Amino acid sequence: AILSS
Repeated sequence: AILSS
């Protein structure tokens, strides 16, 4: 998965 603010 990928998460970015």
